[PDB]
Amino acid sequence: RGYSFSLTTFSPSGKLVQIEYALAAVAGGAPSVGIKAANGVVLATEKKQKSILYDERSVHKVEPITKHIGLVYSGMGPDYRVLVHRARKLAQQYYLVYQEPIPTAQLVQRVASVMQEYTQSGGVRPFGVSLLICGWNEGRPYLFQSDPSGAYFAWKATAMGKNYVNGKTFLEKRYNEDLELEDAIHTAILTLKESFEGQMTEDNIEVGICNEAGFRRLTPTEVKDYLAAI
Amino acid sequence: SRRYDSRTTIFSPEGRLYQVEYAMEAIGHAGTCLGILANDGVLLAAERRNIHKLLDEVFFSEKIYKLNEDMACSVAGITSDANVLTNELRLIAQRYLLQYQEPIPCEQLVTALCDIKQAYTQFGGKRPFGVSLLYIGWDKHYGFQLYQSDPSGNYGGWKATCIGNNSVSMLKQDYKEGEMTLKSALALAIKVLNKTLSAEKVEIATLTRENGKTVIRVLKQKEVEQLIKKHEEE
Amino acid sequence: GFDRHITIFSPEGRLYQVEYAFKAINQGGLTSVAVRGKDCAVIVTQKKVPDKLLDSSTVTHLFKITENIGCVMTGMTADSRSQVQRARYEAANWKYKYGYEIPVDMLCKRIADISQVYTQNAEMRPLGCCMILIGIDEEQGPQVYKCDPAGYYCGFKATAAGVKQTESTSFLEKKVKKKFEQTVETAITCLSTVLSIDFKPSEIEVGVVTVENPKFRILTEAEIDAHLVALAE
Amino acid sequence: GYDLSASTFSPDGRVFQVEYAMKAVENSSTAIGIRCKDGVVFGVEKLVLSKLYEEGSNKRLFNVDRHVGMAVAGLLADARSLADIAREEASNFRSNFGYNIPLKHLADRVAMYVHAYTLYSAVRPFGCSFMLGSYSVNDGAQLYMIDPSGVSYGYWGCAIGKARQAAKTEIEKLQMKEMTCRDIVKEVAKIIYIVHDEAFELELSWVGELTNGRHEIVPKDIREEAEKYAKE
Amino acid sequence: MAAAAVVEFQRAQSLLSTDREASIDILHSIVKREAVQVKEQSILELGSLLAKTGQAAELGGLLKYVRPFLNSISKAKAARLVRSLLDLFLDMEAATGQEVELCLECIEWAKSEKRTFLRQALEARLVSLYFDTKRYQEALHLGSQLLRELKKMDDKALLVEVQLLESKTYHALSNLPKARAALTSARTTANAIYCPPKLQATLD
Amino acid sequence: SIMSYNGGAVMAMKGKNCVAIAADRRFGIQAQMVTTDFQKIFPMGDRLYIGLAGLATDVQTVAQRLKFRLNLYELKEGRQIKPYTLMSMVANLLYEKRFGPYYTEPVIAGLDPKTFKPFICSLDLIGCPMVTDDFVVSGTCAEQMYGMCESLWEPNMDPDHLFETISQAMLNAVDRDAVSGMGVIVHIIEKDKITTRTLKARMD
Amino acid sequence: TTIAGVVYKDGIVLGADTRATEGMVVADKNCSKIHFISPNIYCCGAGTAADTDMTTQLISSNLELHSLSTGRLPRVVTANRMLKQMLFRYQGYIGAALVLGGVDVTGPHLYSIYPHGSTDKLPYVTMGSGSLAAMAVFEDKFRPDMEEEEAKNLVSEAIAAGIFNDLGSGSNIDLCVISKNKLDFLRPYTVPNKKGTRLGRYRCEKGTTAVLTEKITPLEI
Amino acid sequence: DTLDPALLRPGRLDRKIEFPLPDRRQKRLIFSTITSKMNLSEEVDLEDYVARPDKISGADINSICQESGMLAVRENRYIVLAKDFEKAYKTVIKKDEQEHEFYK
Repeated sequence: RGYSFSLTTFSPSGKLVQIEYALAAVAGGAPSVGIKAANGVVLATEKKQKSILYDERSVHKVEPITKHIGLVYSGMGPDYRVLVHRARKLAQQYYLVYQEPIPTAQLVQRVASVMQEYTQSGGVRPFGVSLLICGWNEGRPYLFQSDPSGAYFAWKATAMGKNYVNGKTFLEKRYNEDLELEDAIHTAILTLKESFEGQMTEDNIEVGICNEAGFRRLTPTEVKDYLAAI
Repeated sequence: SRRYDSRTTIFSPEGRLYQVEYAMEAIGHAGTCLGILANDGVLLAAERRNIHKLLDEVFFSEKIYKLNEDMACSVAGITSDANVLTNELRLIAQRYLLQYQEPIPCEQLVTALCDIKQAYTQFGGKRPFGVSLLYIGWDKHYGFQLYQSDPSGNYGGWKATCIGNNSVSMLKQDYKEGEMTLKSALALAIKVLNKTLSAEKVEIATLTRENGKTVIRVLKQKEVEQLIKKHEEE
Repeated sequence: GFDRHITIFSPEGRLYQVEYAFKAINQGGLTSVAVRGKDCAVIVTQKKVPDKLLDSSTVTHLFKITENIGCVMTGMTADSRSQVQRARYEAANWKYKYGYEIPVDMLCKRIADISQVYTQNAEMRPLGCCMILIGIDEEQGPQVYKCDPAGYYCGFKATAAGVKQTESTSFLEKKVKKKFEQTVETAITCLSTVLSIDFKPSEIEVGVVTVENPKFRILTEAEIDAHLVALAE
Repeated sequence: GYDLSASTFSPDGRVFQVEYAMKAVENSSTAIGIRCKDGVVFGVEKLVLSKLYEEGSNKRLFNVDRHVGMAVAGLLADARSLADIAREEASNFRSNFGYNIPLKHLADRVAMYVHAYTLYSAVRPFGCSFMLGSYSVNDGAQLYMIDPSGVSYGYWGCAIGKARQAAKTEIEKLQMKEMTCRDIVKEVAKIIYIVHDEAFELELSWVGELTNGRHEIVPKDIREEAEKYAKE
Repeated sequence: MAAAAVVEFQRAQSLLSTDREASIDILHSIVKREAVQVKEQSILELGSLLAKTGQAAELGGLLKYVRPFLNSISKAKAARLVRSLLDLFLDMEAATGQEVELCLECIEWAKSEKRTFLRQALEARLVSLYFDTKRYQEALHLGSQLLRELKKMDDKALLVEVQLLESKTYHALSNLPKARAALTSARTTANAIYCPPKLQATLD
Repeated sequence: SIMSYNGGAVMAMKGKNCVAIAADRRFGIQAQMVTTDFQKIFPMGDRLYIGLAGLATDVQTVAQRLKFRLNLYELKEGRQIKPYTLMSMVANLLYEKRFGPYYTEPVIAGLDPKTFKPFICSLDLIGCPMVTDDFVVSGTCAEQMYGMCESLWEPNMDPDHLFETISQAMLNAVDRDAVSGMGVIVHIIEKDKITTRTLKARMD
Repeated sequence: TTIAGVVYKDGIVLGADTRATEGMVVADKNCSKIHFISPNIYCCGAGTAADTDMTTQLISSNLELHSLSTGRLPRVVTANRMLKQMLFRYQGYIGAALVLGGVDVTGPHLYSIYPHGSTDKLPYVTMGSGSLAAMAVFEDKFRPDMEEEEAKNLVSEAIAAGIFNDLGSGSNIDLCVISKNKLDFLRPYTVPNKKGTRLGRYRCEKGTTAVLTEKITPLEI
Repeated sequence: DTLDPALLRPGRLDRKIEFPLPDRRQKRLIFSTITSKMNLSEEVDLEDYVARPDKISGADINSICQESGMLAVRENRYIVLAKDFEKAYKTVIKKDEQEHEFYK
């Protein structure tokens, strides 16, 4: 049982062939924006299903890691769910040994640590989910993104998934360092509104904020509320 | 199956290692951060990723990592691997303390990390750690010293060697081996980085001391705007 | 190299094993359509005996996970019973480990997750069967779920599974935008309008759950025969 | 080259190491099993190579738990292997739960054993179709048949082997439900002598009310009574 | 909630479509005495009913509009409430001197909750307000205030429309310091967005 | 017993923004004093001292083990350690070796690294957090260091009064003991200083 | 340790005295014995002072991982069964006689966990030594289906009856009231035990010390 | 894609006109024209099937609208109301593609 040989390896050019394919599988994923704001963040994403047939209260893409840290993805479906499982477990190891909710930076350390050995270690392919992190952690909010390589960077705004160059350029245009509450939600909504493939339905987007009282998903009556206030 | 393995731990017919010198070409794609020692302490001088505004604050950067009170390390190549190994080697440092109550003279640490990284290129069938990271440090035995290692496994005392692209030959026409006077080592560092520049797109960090205990400074913002106007010509 | 051999990333993403495993669930094809009632999650599927030499009672899809969760699967029937036995295992393991009987959603999350670790590690094929599985909890209404061989459970109203999936979900989408405990014009009529057999009560298996009686019940030719002669409107 | 490994699908979803094992029992002799109301009667074709092999040189009607049987088709090494671990499986059931093993659970258990053995490149699939069969005092004459794919179905008159294309027709035209097994022991020879189209030194075993949940090679008298169905 | 905080709660459900005159100032008894969507839709459909009869949405709208009022009414309900209510203040009015300060209270009010985009929303509708009542002097000036923020932000997101409006203000009186420059400049920034035929045909 | 092997006695008490931790400089076998200098107050942070008592191989063992895991923690996430978190970390150091435990009761004395709100804690053998705002006591001669220092400690004390009272509590506490004493040590932790001092005791 | 808990029409009322006495001397005069597990489940604790802490950090962490895995609020039956099965396989070496209670989607109910792993659904429980001092006041004046205020008064009279005639007494009573909609974890409910007062000041200033060697070290700069 | 790289070179062509396979702000105009030359009974909706914007030419707009009318010839109808529109569209309203869940 098992293989115990790495399938991720170095090209003759000198680069990882599987990781750039993982960033291709991320770049073919659903678009998701994340905006660091002066008191709190907003992590919006786009839930377009096949038909109007499914339960849009069944699966989530905003979902917390146990205290005040939500994380949203773009790319492969269930590999995300594995990273939520591992991330909740690592946050609870940290909580049972140090008796505080985990600093966001350390959670990104350990999630980027567990995503690294799937670029090695016996036949496993890398995850191909570049999920991004939020978190209030004391004083000022944080935001990160763990690539399927294992790198991570903190910033003020980003996008990912489909056509993310337009998201990074557009958020580079419209960002202010004091831009703080629901205005961030506003520009997040008009970053997903940029493509969306049509009509901007409230059941096809969900956002999550970290407004100094724990990460919480937004109820579907609140997104449609600001979709009435467009 | 034996049809599927990449077979990393195989000698070439020319005798070399295919997966090892592919890591050496991974350094030349992304890599900066020279290091200069003096009679006084040692400094790294580094480059960030690009001009992309969208970057709020790094406590330490993604380049310079603290290891003890008297050591630090900088990183080239693939940044996902080395993070792991630097936490790995950080463990090594602390357990030497647990075994000896000494602040781990840095050649012990570089030898240990190069032994485990050699162990990943020796067997196990995995890919080697694609990072030619280097180290600065001090011990009571020797002076201020920096070491430099690579994904092959060997290392050395490499008094002014840089890593990454555009390869150090100018430094081996400019470094005075006897005395260096660390302010002029900063001047030579911004010379080399000025040929290869405020702290939006540079990351320079020094190691000095006061009254015996070492001080690792990351050279906060306005010092870089001092040294960048310390030129006219160069 | 081995993009279409190993569960690894090809160029442009698109790992070429899960859609090779999706094409495995269309092999032969005995086809389930699941109907949900604001109070009754009925189950429908078609089942064809080859030669009147099989025991028709023994051939089924229609398995029972527990006293509240039933399931039906349309994949290759070799990979079916290896998947339903682990679902029974995690149901009884949930009831031994966490007290109450497992609700229907995270059962499908969990078998979706072991199907994920099939399609994450190499040296194992992602087994080709998808689990239409229904069930009722105390809080919400009846639910229905389907984890694919990639591990992407959704939370459905009315999909289908097997050969002729697209015609079935097109018929259900055209026949749900109008607004059904009896489910007489929805459940069987998806099959009889997709593939046009207008069944006698042998070849169809129906498994209901009701809010008034949450025990999973597989129906027989008497009550499904009254259910079929109720298609005379 | 999408072949040669059981962990790799076809581009239309068809694991070729299973269907190559399926023809690997289609190049081996027949073994028919006929259910009736007092039990299940097996009958296996033998393809005796030389005179050097004696009577029962290779058993192909094994038994497992003092009541279920093992009419096998394919590779006798693999069939003998899963026969003895079926013996160990009913051993763990009788030792574990006390109650004598119902056959549906044994067929599902050995079925998922040989199925879960076809999910890995580190093993080959089995190359042996085989069938079971018994009855408890309140079970009915349960028999099941298991492919190398691992699928197990309840049958009435299943037939595996080379000439199962011929053998399924006569078992279908034979009156299936209501006769009292002794005649069908006799009638089994008519199926075996029809499907053998070329020493055919056949062998029979059953479970029935003359046995009370057991197995016997015939006892030995129908071997000189069902031999008298030559010239048909 | 007191005893008379929810006493007439159903009155903003039946009288939404009972008659166009049975809730002229009658729902105002709800407004200035569950209750957050009944109260918000009471202001929205009371204000829409009085913006159907014609006048009392800004009169009794002023009677409800002093605003030492809201902080935590599910804040985007304040966005939609202030947005559509000020849309009923703008879209139709009766006394011409009113709506100048009705939207000005919304500008300095939009400074209070720090909603940046709602400011330039009501500044577009506010330069549009000053042009309709023939102010002609400082709609100019607030149009010069609006382009300073638009320039900082994505170019001409709405300052195609505001620049069109201040371009309408000059031709009432003025000359070439606008005529070709600001209009053609609005056209140069008008070929780089999703243009509806309202804005693009109005620019035509 | 086995806690009465090496003696040892530490305590800690706080008034105003200073704390005061104090040990007895003594080490040896039940009757014998093999040395006088013996480190019991181990510095971990700049202003967070842990003090240990009981069996001496356990106080050096989990003192160095705690410097290992603490030092690696503040290396993994760059900041000075919050002292409540260090209480949790010795709580999950003495525990998880519950079976055959360490024979020590470490007290933890110090300041929050950004608000300078002092506290002091104590733990048992297998590790239980006793957060305390008054004073904690560890060692063989426990109830003396209780008892008396519960009879002395008033709230809200400046460092010279706290200085004086932990001096008297230590001297008259360990004087009334056989296997402890012989010169004690007092660390005052202010918000700018560490007044480290020794005390000439009844050294007999 | 005297502990207790009573179910009533809306919910449950736990309660404990706050004193931990190692040996025959109080080590700490004010400690919480009503431990968090969940926003709808509080447990309690008696026996070993550290083992209750670690077993409810473990079941608290594992349980809220479970609850945010399910998404819904966690039930109180699974806390009972995780404490039962995890506390059983250590053969009773953990001495944690804890009770736990909860309001959930079925109904408000509480369990008791003996340190060997035996669980009891009861309307009213008492662990610790003060069980005996607080069980009789659940046998003269306990009534089923009783209103919240005299249930709070009941549990305060029970723990207060574990104060006055037990040597595992406490300083002051804290008790939590877990209802359907609101949780009320209130620290100390009544303090029937004041400190008293001192008489006469004691110290001089910069005297009464035998200083042998000072040493001063600055910190900031 | 294979025309010739010497057929342009600023002298033989000097131009290039992309034809877009149209989208949202254009698709509406195509439906408005092709329906504007038919018989409609206003049970139809316009922007509902401008919605789902998925990979159409103008030729298949003429196919689903022409097919809508011809599917209305079944009941010998001189108009089209509800199903022939939706009906033909779904039938050949791109006879689907092949999604592909997980990624996306």
